[PDB]
Amino acid sequence: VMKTVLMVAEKPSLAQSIAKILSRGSLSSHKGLNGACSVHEYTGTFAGQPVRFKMTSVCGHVMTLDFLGKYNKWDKVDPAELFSQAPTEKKEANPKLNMVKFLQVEGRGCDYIVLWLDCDKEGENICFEVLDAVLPVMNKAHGGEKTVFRARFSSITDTDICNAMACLGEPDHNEALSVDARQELDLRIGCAFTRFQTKYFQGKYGDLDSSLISFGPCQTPTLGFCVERHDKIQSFKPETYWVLQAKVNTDKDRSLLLDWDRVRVFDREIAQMFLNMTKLEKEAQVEATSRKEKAKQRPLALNTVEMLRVASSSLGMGPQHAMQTAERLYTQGYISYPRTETTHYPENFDLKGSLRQQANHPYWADTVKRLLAEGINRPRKGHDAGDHPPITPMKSATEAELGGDAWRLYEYITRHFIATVSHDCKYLQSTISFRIGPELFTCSGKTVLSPGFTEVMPWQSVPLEESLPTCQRGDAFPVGEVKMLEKQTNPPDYLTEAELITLMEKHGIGTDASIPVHINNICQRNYVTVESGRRLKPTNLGIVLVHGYYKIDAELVLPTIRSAVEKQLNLIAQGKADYRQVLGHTLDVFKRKFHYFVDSIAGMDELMEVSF
Amino acid sequence: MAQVAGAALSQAGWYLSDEGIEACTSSPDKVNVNDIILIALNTDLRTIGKKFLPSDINSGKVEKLEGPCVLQIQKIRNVAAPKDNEESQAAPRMLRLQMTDGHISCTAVEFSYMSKISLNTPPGTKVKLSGIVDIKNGFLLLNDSNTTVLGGEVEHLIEKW
DNA sequence: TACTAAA
Ligand SMILES: [Mn+2]
Repeated sequence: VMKTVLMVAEKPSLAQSIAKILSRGSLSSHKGLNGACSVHEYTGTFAGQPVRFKMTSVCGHVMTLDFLGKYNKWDKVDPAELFSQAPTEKKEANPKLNMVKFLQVEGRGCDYIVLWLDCDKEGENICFEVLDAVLPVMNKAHGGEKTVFRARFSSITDTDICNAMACLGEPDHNEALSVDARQELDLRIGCAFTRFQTKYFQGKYGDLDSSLISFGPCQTPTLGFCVERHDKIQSFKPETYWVLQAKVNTDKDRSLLLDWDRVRVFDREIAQMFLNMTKLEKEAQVEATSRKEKAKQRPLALNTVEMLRVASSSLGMGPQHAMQTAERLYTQGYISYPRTETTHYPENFDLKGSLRQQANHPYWADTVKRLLAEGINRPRKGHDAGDHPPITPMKSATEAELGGDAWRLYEYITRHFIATVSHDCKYLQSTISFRIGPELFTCSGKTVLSPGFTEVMPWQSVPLEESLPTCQRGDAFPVGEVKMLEKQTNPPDYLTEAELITLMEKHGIGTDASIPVHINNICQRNYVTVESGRRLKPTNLGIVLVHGYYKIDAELVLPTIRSAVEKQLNLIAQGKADYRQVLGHTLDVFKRKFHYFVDSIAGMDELMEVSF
Repeated sequence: MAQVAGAALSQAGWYLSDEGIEACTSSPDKVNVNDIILIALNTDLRTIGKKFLPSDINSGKVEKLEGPCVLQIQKIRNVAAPKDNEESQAAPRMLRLQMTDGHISCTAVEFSYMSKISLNTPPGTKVKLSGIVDIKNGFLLLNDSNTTVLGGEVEHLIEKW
């Protein structure tokens, strides 16, 4: 008699959290026939009637897009037929999870279905897959009323969840058929270009046999940055500085090394004249004195891009390795969700409670105990994106429980969190300016007045420098030696992983869960090889591939087509244009590029001959 | 008269040859020193100049330059910034001006920050050096207290390239 | 045999 309402979330953690919020603590939770997706049951009032609530979670995209079997054989049909004469269906991602069968079995008798997926894009696609899977299972509607309900929320809070339960909406088919079109375009471009490339280049050169040449709307733009950096390094003409420096002795054993105000001159004759006006002199006079107090701003909340950047730069970890370590930590229940964009702590976040967990560790015993006595500084106001709260420590840990890989990532997360709550570093800057003849010189130093987040992140510290001697205007000191420094301009170094992530995020090439994969893809396909300092070095195969792309059609490497084609697809989401025309038109424009690619492939082959 | 106009230019500071000054004169009619100066300013100095720079200036045999003198600027390059990055702010601006008179070319350096002369100054512009100028190592030292830009309307040859 | 991008 008791009707049942099924709810579905996008992850087990969100499922459990929402079930706990709704049920007031009356969970009845058990694993399903997956081992990774659970089912929580309770009772409530829905549409003014006492019913049962059953809630579960999918594990991401239930389904993905793939051609039929025949057109996957790579030889029956040329890639030219993939654009228009190739049907596409949907298969299951992670077939070991049996998620489609799980949603089949859970739902037999659920009169109403309620949805709790994320409000961003790539959530409407998942919700419509879940609907298309579960609809032929439920007990229909006895009357003419409705059953399918979509719930919209911005953050995991009691008030937001209650409001989302109060007001109920509907799924957006127009928004789903934008990510659907993007998936179809990605497949039909990156599977019609890579086949031609690996059947043309592998069919002529023996050194490239049994090797894969891949093209994609993200992989090739990612390689473009490294190739551009390599081009800038290769085409560089060093010049010749001429910097003049001086020494001043105050009393004894204190020789201040000055710096030129005109920091450089690109002329030997001018440098020689300036030396000649200075070296035959033996007195320097003070003219200025500044004791301005400055401050170093504490870091914001940890984001996934910042975590990957710091893991690459300092911890010496690759992006995918760092992501896997963070995922293992989150699954084990130590840190919270490691794929975010937010940088603002929510209002209800129990900072005092979470910071009390690390009150016994030997590394932070002094800092945490102090910070809990004179009050905690409020976190910096950063950015909010409606995603999960930032990566913060959730349970106590020690080097014994964790390994040599997860502990280091945990150490940075629990140190970045404390620095976000502590004070700022207030350092007093003292600058003294002398006058050795007509020219000017200055000396600067820093002294720390009250270290803040420095004591928890020692690597981001104001360096220890000797205090400047006391001197007011009108004091004269003896002069030592003055000479030129024939420095030379140095070429830029190769592209690092940290710098690439910023470049990736600026142009929106990849999402938070796709940045590590794209960087790994170009490193596992011999396009780019890693080196010391986590630097990316383009290889011979990568250099010839991107350079040939510029000669043929620059609209395949430029880091603007991916953002631009997404803007065109937003027209379907906003309802201005229908699904068929935009996909049909954007497929036709890419069909002309492929035919222009095949007829001009000899332009790229000329470059490969020198390489291989 | 022609002699009166020549004398007037003589104390004005312009030093131009006889061919140049009969070139600047519109006609043997009533022409004022103002229009003579304007016409000369328009014309390129390399064809109207005289031999008034003391010569050997590129060497160290000359100490200082006196009197109000009119000179033209050929090339301006920022010696505090590299060729590739001509707008870098890592160094204060400091310009080297190749300064011609039509016969002998000297080199001047910006010793104190000016505002009138900039990198976007058309070649052929003229400056006046009234005051005392220091010739240190064969280089003129330009200060805001002895340099006055008089503008210029000459056929541009750079065209931003 | 692969391919593409993404939760
Ligand atoms: Mn999302």
